[PDB]
Amino acid sequence: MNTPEHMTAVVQRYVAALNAGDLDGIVALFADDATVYETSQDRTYTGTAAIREFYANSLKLPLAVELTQEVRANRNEAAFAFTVSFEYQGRKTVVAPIDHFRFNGAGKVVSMRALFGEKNIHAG
Ligand SMILES: C[C@H](CCC(=O)O)[C@H]1CC[C@H]2[C@@H]3CC[C@@H]4C[C@H](O)CC[C@]4(C)[C@H]3C[C@H](O)[C@]12C
Repeated sequence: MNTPEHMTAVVQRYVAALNAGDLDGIVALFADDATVYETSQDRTYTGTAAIREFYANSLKLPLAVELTQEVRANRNEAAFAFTVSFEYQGRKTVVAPIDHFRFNGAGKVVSMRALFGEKNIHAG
């Protein structure tokens, strides 16, 4: 089962888990054979182990994450605008991505795509 209210809740849980460095909580949102794609290095992580390794690397620094607009959710997809704030290269940094989730019929994320460019990196 997969509704727009459920997909919105999942986006909220994802943001909350990033904020809490809750690695198990992040990975639990994904299907066993899900893909995560990140535009920065143009890499695709397929399946639980690769996804967990990606988020473990991504949590090495404490993250402050928040939605900056309403989630867009319909049928089997959700997209959202947000910020990730952290200390990097000795300065506070804010990255403003848009992510897209596709869900399977069971309400698990089967595909994730994260998109941000150089112009979406901001000093603190
Ligand atoms: C985890 C978020 C967002 C994940 C998502 O898009 O949903 C992303 C957004 C910005 C990303 C960081 C930007 C700077 C760094 C780039 C490195 O080469 C890998 C580690 C760092 C520290 C990255 C870690 C991680 O990948 C972040 C914090």
